[PDB]
Amino acid sequence: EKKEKQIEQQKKIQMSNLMNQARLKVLRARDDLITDLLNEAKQRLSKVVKDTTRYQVLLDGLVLQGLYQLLEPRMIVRCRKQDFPLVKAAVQKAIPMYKIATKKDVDVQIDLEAYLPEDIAGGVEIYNGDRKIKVSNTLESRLDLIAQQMMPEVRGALFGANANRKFLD
Amino acid sequence: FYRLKKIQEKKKIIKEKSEKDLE
Amino acid sequence: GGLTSEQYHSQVVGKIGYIARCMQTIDPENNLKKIREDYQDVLIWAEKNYRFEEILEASKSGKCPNDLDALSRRSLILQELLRLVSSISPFKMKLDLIESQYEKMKQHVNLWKSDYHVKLNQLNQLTDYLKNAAPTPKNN
Amino acid sequence: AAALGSHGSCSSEVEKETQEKMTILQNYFEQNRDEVLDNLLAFVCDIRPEIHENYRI
Amino acid sequence: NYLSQPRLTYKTVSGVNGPLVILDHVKFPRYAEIVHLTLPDGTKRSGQVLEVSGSKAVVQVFEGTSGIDAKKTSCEFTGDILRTPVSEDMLGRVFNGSGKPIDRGPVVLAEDFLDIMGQPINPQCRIYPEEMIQTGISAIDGMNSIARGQKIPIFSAAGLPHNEIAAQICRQAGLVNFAIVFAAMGVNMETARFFKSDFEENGSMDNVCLFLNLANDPTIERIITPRLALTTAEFLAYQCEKHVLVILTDMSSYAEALREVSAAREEVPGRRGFPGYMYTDLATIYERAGRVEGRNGSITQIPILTMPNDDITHPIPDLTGYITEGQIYVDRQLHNRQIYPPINVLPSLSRLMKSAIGEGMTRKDHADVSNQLYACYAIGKDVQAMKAVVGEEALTSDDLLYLEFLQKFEKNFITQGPYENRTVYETLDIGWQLLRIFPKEMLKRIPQSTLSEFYPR
Amino acid sequence: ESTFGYVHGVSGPVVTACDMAGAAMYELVRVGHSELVGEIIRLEGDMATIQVYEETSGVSVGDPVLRTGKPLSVELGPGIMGAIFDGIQRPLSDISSQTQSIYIPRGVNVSALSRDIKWEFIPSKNLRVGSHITGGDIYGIVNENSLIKHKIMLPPRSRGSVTYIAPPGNYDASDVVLELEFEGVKEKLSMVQVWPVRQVRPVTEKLPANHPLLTGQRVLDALFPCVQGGTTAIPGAFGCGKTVISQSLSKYSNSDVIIYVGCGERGNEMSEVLRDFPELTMEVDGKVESIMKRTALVANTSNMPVAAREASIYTGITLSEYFRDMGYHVSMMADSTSRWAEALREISGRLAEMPADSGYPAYLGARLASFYERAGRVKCLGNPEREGSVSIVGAVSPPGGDFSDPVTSATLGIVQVFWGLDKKLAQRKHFPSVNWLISYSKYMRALDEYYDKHFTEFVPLRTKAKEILQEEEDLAEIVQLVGKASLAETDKITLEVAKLIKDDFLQQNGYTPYDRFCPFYKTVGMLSNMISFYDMARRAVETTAQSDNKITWSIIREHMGEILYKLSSMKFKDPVKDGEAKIKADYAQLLEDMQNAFRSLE
Amino acid sequence: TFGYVHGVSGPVVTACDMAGAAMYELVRVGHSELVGEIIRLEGDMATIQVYEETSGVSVGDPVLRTGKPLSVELGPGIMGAIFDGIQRPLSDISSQTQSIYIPRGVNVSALSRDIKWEFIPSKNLRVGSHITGGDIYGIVNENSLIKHKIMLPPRSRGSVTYIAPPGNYDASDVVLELEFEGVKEKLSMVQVWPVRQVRPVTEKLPANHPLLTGQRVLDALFPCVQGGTTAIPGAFGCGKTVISQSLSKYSNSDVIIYVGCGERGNEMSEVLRDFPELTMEVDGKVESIMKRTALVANTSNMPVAAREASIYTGITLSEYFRDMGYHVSMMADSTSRWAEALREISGRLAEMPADSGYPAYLGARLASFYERAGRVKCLGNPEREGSVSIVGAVSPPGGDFSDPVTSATLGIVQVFWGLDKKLAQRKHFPSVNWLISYSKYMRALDE
Ligand SMILES: Nc1ncnc2c1ncn2[C@@H]1O[C@H](COP(=O)(O)OP(=O)(O)O)[C@@H](O)[C@H]1O
Repeated sequence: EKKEKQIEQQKKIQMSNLMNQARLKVLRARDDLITDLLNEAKQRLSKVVKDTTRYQVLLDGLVLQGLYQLLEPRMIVRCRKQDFPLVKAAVQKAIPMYKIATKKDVDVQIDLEAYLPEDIAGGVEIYNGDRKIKVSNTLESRLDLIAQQMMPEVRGALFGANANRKFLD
Repeated sequence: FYRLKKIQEKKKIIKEKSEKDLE
Repeated sequence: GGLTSEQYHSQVVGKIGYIARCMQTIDPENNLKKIREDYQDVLIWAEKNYRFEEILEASKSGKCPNDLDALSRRSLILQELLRLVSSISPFKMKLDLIESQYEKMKQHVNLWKSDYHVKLNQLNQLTDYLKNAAPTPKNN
Repeated sequence: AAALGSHGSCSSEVEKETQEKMTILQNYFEQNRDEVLDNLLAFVCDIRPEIHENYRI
Repeated sequence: NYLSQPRLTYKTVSGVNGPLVILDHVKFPRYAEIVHLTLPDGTKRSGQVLEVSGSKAVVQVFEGTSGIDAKKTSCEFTGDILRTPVSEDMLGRVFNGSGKPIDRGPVVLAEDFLDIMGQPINPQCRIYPEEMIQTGISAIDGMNSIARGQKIPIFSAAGLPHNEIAAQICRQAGLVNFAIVFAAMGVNMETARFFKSDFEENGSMDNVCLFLNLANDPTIERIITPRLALTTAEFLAYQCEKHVLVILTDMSSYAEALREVSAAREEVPGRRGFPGYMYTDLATIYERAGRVEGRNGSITQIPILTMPNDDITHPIPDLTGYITEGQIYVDRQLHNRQIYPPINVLPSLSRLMKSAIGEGMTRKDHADVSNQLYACYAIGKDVQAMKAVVGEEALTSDDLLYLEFLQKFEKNFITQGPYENRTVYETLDIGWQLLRIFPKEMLKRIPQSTLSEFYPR
Repeated sequence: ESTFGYVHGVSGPVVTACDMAGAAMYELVRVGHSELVGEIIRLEGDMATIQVYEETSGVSVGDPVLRTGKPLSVELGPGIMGAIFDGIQRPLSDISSQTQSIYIPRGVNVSALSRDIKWEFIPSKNLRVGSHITGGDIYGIVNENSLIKHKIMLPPRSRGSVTYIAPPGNYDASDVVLELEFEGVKEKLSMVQVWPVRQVRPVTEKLPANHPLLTGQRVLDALFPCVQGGTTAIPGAFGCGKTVISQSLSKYSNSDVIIYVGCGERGNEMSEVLRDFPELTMEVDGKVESIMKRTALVANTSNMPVAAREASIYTGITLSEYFRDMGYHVSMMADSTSRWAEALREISGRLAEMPADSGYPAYLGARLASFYERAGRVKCLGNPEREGSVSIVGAVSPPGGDFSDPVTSATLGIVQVFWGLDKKLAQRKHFPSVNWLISYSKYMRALDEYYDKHFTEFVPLRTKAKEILQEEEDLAEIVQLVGKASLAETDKITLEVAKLIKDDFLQQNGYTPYDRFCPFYKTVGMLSNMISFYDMARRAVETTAQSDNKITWSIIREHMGEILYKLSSMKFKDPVKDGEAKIKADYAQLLEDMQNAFRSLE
Repeated sequence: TFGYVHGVSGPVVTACDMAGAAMYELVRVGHSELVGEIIRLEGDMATIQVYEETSGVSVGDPVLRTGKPLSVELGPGIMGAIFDGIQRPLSDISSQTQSIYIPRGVNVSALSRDIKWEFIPSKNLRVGSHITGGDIYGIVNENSLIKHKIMLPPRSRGSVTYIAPPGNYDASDVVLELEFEGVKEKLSMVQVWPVRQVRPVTEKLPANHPLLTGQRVLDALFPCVQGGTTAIPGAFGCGKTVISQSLSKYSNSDVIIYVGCGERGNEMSEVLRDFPELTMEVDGKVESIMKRTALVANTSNMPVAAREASIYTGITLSEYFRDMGYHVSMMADSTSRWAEALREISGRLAEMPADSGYPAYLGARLASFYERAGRVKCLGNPEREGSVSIVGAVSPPGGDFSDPVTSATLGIVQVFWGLDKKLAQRKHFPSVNWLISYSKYMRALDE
């Protein structure tokens, strides 16, 4: 009788663990697809940065977005070596729009002594004049920030809506 | 204990403020 | 049980590199063909001269086999065969016996619970005592 | 033998059902990939610079 | 919509003191926002801003402060409160105390992000709970009935089999579709295996979510552990209309985390050094229960707590007792005599038993049987206390029958197998077979009509 | 100057604000971009410290703080009856209707009374253009409900000559239903008046209290009576009955209206009231009606914001003082003064004020004192004389069940009635779990003037019943070390009769139809029978123990077992089915049965 | 590098120029190098709880940081050692100083340098080979019993750039060199580990085999598992030595660790006198049990932080041996004396009291210690199992188990060998009261 219960228990264990493994395989596969959507988004963005026209529009925004988050009288902008000429134009446009909207002056320098790594897809970092505080505006950081917040919209498209979610409380 | 501890913290704040008031 | 993700994937690429060392050490000639086939998926990542970083990226990417339970079971079976083949050092056993004992271990539920491992532990105690034994009747 | 005989197939059932679910995932994915990809690219590339609402003067 | 502004990161750690890091120069600090901290060795940690004042943000760090550095620490402020990613895909999964997965599955692909604190359920929209759950256990279903939407904890002395009772309720719970969220705060690994194993053995995984915070996991995670479990239960009940049961294990380890945090913060202490707000914080956990208007959903809760030194007047059981709808008690005076499950009826009550009984829910007699079983068991304990002074030779034959009732009662009503499932109707027939020990006229809690319909049968 | 400051800092329910030079203590503020309601609690220069009545999570430094210029205040008028309000006076029904949410959304500004409804108004007819008027003058009646004739009255600060009184018709809170002039200044008025909750509504005179508040319950009305206008506490551990007593007084009493304050209470109690009170009915003029028509709730459940517990209590008594000024016999329930005092503890701990005992603020005594003293019977303000009342029943919940708790100790310092519950009784399922040793009612000397007019038999019966229960508790201390056998037969009779009084009078099962309610005529009739049995049983022994023909408790019991059964059965008589005369006639027959049975022992 | 002392008040030393310092970092204060932990930071300033008596520390004294929190040196040369609660080597302090006293501010390296140990490199390894934390890169023959498995530190990983050939090497010789992400790590036999951090595992296994004591009552009626958590009511009248000596001589654990939690001066010297003289039969030879143990002794006047740390040191040692695939047994001969040391730290930190004057976190500091027991699959690739069994004595005043350290211990330990003075007075050795005592492992041992 004990040995019979042991055989039934071994069946239950094996019959069980297979279903858990299946559920995890499905979950991993779904997440890998979402991850690959984000990988293709990183690739699409890595094409967009090659157009100096749209990339100037990005840097004009990203620099000014940095300035408006830090609000200091003195700041440092850090970029890759290839970005610098576009960033100089962006800073030169951003300082006016900063002073207009904040009603106050700023001194901004570009960190040509210490560039971003060439592995970075593009965009900028910005720092206070003492380098003790920073804001991240690198294009990969922007993608992660919005992509992580939009995971519900991404899920609702790539795997459809959950039929059970009848209320939004 | 809690009352004596909170008193001791207020005294340390008042001492620190009193030294800052010398500047 | 659990680990930091960097720890978990580091242990994966460790166990791959160790399975490779055990497989090369048990068989410097590639005679144990049926056994080698049951590790080809891990052996390839060590037979290719990959840097630790490159196999680590492949582990995080799910290209390497990366279940530590499967790797530990598979690694265990291999090293307990390596202990058998190394324990009998003065008497190299036949290839058919090696693949037979491998199949019996592969078929077993848990090698740490197996009497196979108990017998090898009793042999290890006896053998390890002999390694530094002074001349005396008991030791001879 | 009855336990071993029942184990001798149920792994193939859950694996087949997993491969079915993986196909269903792949289908809904490919049906929407390019739209979602374009939408995330748009949300990321439209910067909208803002000063924090509590700013003074 | 998403927060579009890019995140600030600060190295301006003006100090560290106990579990607190004090940032300065912060641009418009937000109370209760989450910080992610990177230590000098590159370790990631998380924390919540407990106070803000001008440029300063006092962040409590969940993983503790050991290794935080006044220069080389980067504090990224997320600009928002802590949100749990939620989805129905969290059923069949296991998470640590901070809500990171540990089942070797991926992160939670959210259907939404919900504020971990939840929202106060509007008293006008709260439905009064009344549909009965059978737990399968006679000492519950016969004398402490649990309503669908009730919160009712299992109190226990330390080392009693409270985990087994709570596991058995997960196996046997049903109405006279369902899901479980199980949480444990500061559970030892030997017991964490028991809980995870039992759901795997019962085939329950496809409709249970586990949050495990182990007894060595960072003690501040215990504060968020039941809050994550509830935030998942709220998604499953209030958005997905699941019938949810939440189990919260050792609310004593939660209360210890409140006591530790209270010491570190220097809050005004209440009794036994717990914070003066322990009632409100326990309410912020416990009141996230019940049915809500227009929704078929429901959160049931059965919290469990180890009463320290067995003391019912201890602040943990006592404040829980004020907040929760009666309580189920487990006792050494049953467990030492091997009476599993060791549920002592006498201190037990279920506030919703005064509704989740009678026609359409249970047999008509149920209320009367329960009250008479309570009277006979209570008198049985009183005559036992008399026997301990004056001996059985001083007791009347009626008093000796209440002592014999107390024996027969424990041996048949409370005593039940760990997998034995009993219906409420079966439990009431056992109740009558025990009540039949007395002459009909002594049954002073039962009306003559209920006696005429049920006593002789 | 600015109408709004800026948040300097936050810690739990406490906010500190800059640019507050010219703020006032207890002034209302709106904090945060979502306009969280809060009240200034301390001043520190050009800076204020604020208590916020809504969860502060997400407030930021530099958020606006709009000063309102007003103290914490309730709108009084038509649309209170049957409502449920949150702790700061927002109707939860309109919050739900406007937002469709299962939760209260933070920062919501739903107007306290539903200004879209057209109410029916009858002007007082005496008043006319040029008439003199003063604060508390009833200028009209609004037919709010089938029960409550809502006596609209001039606010207590207002006075003058009537410039215009509106004709009979339909109106809302924006309509100028009345206009005054005073000192050459015109003053438009409508059927909704604002009042500051921390301020007591004045009265012509606080009258001596001299009419009982008949509760639902035998033990209360017999042994520890409350009075209309009385101050009462119900201290008890968890799971004693304190909510069920507060429910029972609200479901079944002569209070013309009830204001029920769910201060820090478990949320299911509010759903129980809203589920049960529309279904449960009183009767008036031969018409049955839902008891909700005479009740209003102020919810603030245990998980709702801590600070709002103060506002909840003050809101409940502000409403109660308003219905008192109309001349209604108000009752106010408060589900726990200790959970109120825990809000005072939390604010103190955030402000870093020095604690008294157990962390409670030193002003706890004064807060409770200035709460319970808002009770009484009153000669209302203004022209028509009315005898309003508020009766206040605070269900103190002492931590650990221990009555040494500072809130219990301060509460029992102030209240004239103390219904101390006991977990030993609740464990026995002896409900209501009132401990009849530790409890008292100081009003009994004033109520004896009522009983002597309407129930001349009662004062002897109350006295003997209290004495019998006391004598059994005196005997019990001996029995617990000697057993049941050594007692004299008179003392056996005392012990058994006290057990009958305990089990078949003090206990009352309010979830069963026969014990749901128990009128005074049933209550006194049961006492008359139990005490008639006691006196005759004692007399029968004392008459015969002088001889070998001695009657004993066991002789009485074995000859009178049917009479003992009849005595215990008296609780099952039901006023819903049995008429008053029918219950009385059954009890009169039991009295005659006892007399003939005792005559058969002589 | 170093900061300077800014102020001193009792053991509290405030230091300045400490801008680079970290919470719970270990600091040497004064010209005598007194030990202490940073308990607060307040800018470029740090507040150090100095362990040893600060008398003579001066404003402007040097304050040298160690690059580490409170940590145990792990390596060969542990067997036979005697340590204080903070891993200082009491035998070597004695032999170098030739003094009856510990000098205030010892800096003696915990594992004795200059001893060239016999090392055999793990013969499977090569230049370019992959390696992960817990890989056994060689074996050191430190004593006849305990072949010391040298292993890669749990956080280190990469490719082997070099391994030392077979030979004799001391703890400061670079035995391994490895590289990851283009960064080289040079590595020694000595390994440093943060004492309040759990050494990680592949998995904590369920415990399933008896820790045989060789004692009929203890093995038959109240079994402790290998990996088990257990307590003993260690008090004079009960004869506590009957368990601890029997475990030390006979029990089926490969290594033992003792923690003197904060014991009476003379009772400490009983342990330190006795164990050298005890012996075991191994393979028919007789050898001193000091071949397989280390004694983390502390008298009651050892520094408070050393007593409070001593329990964590003993388990951090025991976890290193567990990671070598050995079954350790750890004796902790008065968890109550450790809880007093913990209470003194809390009192000196001016923290609020909780139960009976103990700190709020007593429950957590006990529970997070007993959860460091158990069987494990080790980190690293040779798949080896191991365990620590924790035998932590309790000392309830008058036998009253409501004492919070005792009650919290009995709330956690799965086995309790309730020794009793009534049995010991009758010489009923092993003096275990079978009515009081219990084991929860009975179910798990059924296999
Ligand atoms: N008069 C009563 N009649 C019947 N049952 C009662 C009565 N009073 C209390 N009880 C029972 O005791 C329970 C606990 O008392 P309750 O008033 O609900 O707790 P609390 O005192 O904490 O507010 C009630 O919910 C009910 O089940």
